[PDB]
Amino acid sequence: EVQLQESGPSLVKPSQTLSLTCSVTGDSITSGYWNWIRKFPGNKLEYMGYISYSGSTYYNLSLRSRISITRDTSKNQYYLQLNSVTTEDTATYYCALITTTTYAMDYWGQGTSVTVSSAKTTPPSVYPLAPNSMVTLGCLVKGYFPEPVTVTWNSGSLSSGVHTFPAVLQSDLYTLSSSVTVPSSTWPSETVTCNVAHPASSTKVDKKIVPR
Amino acid sequence: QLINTNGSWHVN
Amino acid sequence: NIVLTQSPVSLAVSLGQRATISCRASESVDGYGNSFLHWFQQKPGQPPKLLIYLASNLNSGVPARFSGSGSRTDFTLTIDPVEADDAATYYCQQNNVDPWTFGGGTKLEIKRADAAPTVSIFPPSSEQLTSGGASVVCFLNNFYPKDINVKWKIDGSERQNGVLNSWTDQDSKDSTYSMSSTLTLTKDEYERHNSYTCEATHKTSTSPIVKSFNR
Repeated sequence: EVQLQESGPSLVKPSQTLSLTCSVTGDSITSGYWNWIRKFPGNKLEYMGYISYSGSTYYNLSLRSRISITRDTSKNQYYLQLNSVTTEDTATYYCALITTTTYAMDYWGQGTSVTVSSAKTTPPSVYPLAPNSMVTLGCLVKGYFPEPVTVTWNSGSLSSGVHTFPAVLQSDLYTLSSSVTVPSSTWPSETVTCNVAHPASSTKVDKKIVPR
Repeated sequence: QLINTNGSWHVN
Repeated sequence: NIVLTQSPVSLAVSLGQRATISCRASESVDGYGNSFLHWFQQKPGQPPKLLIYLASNLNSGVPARFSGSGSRTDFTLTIDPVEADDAATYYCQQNNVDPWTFGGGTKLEIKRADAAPTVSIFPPSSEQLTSGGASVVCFLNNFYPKDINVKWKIDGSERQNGVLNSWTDQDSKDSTYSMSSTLTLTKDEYERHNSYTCEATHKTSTSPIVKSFNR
């Protein structure tokens, strides 16, 4: 019933400190082991460390010199700080709990992307893709930095029939696209809108797909 | 339960 | 430092069949009569999910199609019968020897019947042209097997430069794959030509699968 959620900046400059918070709900951080793990773009997972229920810590030796994990039991949060980052520290960061029921990392946050780069935060351009009984439409989201951008269609009410494709980086700018497939009897008679969020630039963009 | 210290689990 | 070696690097299994994945540790991960070796499933855009803890115990919410065995240094995860939702990467993890580590992952692909791609092609939006760029997009959706190649042509001649492609991982419901291909030109170059074509090669056809439009 415990829930964990990571938060903090999505972009950190080389040499500065990366900081994330894990907010824990439905149990108290004064029992269990409260960990950070990260997953590199190449997909490898690396264990970073814990702070335990007592305040004691354990850090991966690969990081021990640059990392600190602390907590605030009055907020039920715990924190990661990773000093002197380089582009090699770009990863998805997760907090997870180990209980002594399983001695395993048994509850996880959804994870949060942190990119380490000197490249500048750049908001997205959102371009509509418009062209049988089925019709496929789409949105092309170009020119933004850093990841993530998320996409929904009709605010999540078109959900099946959607493919949102992993972003591709070229020259410090990402491109991502998303397609949605609906019955031709529903478009253009009823509206279809892709909702693009880029939290790093504090931007949401809705683009309705109108026929050409 | 076991307690972890420096990566290994032990009784005390 | 301790390492966990997973094998095979990947495998493709039909629905209803058995998948066996191995994890070998370079030294014992046992203590107190426990093997501190756990297995996770992970899919894109999601955190790892714990399947098996202390080598052989199913976590709550995991079905008995999953099982693990082993001790000391040699461990196995078995999924039997495999289901479409099992398309993911599986990792072992040990938490009793400093430093704690994960294995390198084993990706499980689910076999299914061949499925031709649904291909749709899209011209540059007027919005993009106002910025002086022009992207032509083709979506190539819900196909199987995963192998596909896209070539672009402009006025009947192949164009290699300006192409950016993206591929989904395998779908957990229908076991298909999808792909997006974008050709980006300047608006000036875009306006020098008439016909734009994405051509896909896929096992389901012995000839290119073609979509086109004319500026």
